[PDB]
Amino acid sequence: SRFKVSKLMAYILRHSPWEFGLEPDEEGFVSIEELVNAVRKVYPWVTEEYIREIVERDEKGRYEIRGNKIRARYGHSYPVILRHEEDKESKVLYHGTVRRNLKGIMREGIKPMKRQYVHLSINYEDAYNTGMRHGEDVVVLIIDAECLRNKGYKILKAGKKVRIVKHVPVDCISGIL
Ligand SMILES: Nc1ncnc2c1ncn2[C@@H]1O[C@H](COP(=O)(O)O)[C@@H](O)[C@H]1OP(=O)(O)O
Ligand SMILES: [Cl-]
Ligand SMILES: [Cl-]
Ligand SMILES: [K+]
Ligand SMILES: [K+]
Ligand SMILES: [K+]
Ligand SMILES: [K+]
Ligand SMILES: [K+]
Ligand SMILES: [K+]
Repeated sequence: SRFKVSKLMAYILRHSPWEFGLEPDEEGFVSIEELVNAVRKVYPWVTEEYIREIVERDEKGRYEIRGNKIRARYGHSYPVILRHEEDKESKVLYHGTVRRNLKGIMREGIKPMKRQYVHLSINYEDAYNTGMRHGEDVVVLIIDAECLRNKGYKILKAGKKVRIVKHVPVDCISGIL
């Protein structure tokens, strides 16, 4: 199914490409032809046309293809430089987290998990669902994106709803939901 093959694609492209004999470049891209060969180790019926279709139909914009290169647009656990197009229009973004993190966030802002980027969403519901990954007692921070930009932080369009930024200072957090 597209779900099973996309879940593997995301694991290879975000977390363990070397296990599959792939070497990402500095921007996270691998050969899409080599990716097909890697995925066929698990799902031998997959084709390049199928992987391209998964990319086109993905509801979050998880993937990006340029020529023969494919990458995950976000969520890597290894170093990548992601020169995505800047989100210049959003005025408010959201960050889902768990209540036990409020004390540190209100002291030093939102920090990336050594991940280079903090993840935000244009939608409250998506941020809530992301926060659920770290526990049950989820809260959603309202982020003043214009304030963020004014401080010099570039906010990048990483997915259809996901936005990435280096750091969110405390004074850019306008509310808790
Ligand atoms: N259809 C999918 N294709 C690729 N990755 C997926 C898919 N659904 C969930 N994932 C990923 O599995 C992890 C667990 O997700 P969840 O908590 O929603 O179950 C997330 O990294 C999530 O990435 P993503 O944030 O892009 O959905
Ligand atoms: Cl909590
Ligand atoms: Cl999110
Ligand atoms: K490659
Ligand atoms: K094909
Ligand atoms: K998908
Ligand atoms: K990648
Ligand atoms: K979030
Ligand atoms: K920006």
